[PDB]
Amino acid sequence: GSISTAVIDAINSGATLKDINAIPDDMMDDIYSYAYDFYNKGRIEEAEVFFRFLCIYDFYNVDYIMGLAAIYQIKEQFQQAADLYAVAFALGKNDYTPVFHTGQCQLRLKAPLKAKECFELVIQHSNDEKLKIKAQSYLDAI
Amino acid sequence: TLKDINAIPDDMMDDIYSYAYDFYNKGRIEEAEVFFRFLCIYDFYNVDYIMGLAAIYQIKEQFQQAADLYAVAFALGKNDYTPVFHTGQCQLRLKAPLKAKECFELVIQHSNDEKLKIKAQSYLDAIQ
Ligand SMILES: Fc1ccc(C2=NNC3=NCCN3C2)cc1F
Ligand SMILES: [Cl-]
Ligand SMILES: [Cl-]
Ligand SMILES: [Mg+2]
Repeated sequence: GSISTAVIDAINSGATLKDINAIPDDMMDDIYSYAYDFYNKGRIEEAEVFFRFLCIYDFYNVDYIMGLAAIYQIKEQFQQAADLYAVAFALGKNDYTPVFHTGQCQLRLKAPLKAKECFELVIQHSNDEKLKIKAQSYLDAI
Repeated sequence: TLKDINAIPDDMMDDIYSYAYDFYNKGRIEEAEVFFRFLCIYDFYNVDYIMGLAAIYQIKEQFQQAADLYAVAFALGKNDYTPVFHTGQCQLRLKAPLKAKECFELVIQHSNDEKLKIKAQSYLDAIQ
């Protein structure tokens, strides 16, 4: 998957496609928009390929990671989704949306203590009042 | 992964990790790097294996490579902010002090590791 690719790239430490500027920003932006065209039409399998392609080129991009994580959550691949949401959070320190979704995934993974920690982080640190209500509704049910 | 098919026994993998750390502690960086690369090929999803290779890259002043691995290590472990602390150090070396500040702030806001937070605060205090 995307994470294994990132680690292999790191182990081998060779020239990556991004390191050589193999695809310009404008083209990457276009491909990202195409990925969501597929996604928005329910063509989740094509969208997944396009987001995997984006994540091979530039894994450390919050927008690419969040798109792929969303697909895995929809497909009920909850551990892969949680792992990617956690990457997205590390890259995007100030957005607690990936932490909220990690909590949802942890609940489906039968890990309520991890989920509780996620939802509590949202309540204590997010400035998104609507996200906080949603996190509290999950907390109330745990 | 090779771990998924149990290609090497568990006890032998523990030995190899301990040998990797022995090389690391003795300053035998080239050998530790081989051993941590071996471990990460065997199980890319082992946070401690990733952290070891990331540490080697940081010592070698390959700061971006280290930060990239620390991001994966953080994600897999979810609740351990040690990789975030080391990323902050890497960002300082990469002349990205605002990114470093965000890393150290994240450690202090989320971590339950008091000794780690003391270290993070000492870096924050020094950031201009
Ligand atoms: F906690 C972390 C926060 C950011 C990063 C990062 N690593 N690598 C990286 N490449 C482009 C942006 N970016 C941030 C790693 C962490 F471990
Ligand atoms: Cl937020
Ligand atoms: Cl900066
Ligand atoms: Mg608040």
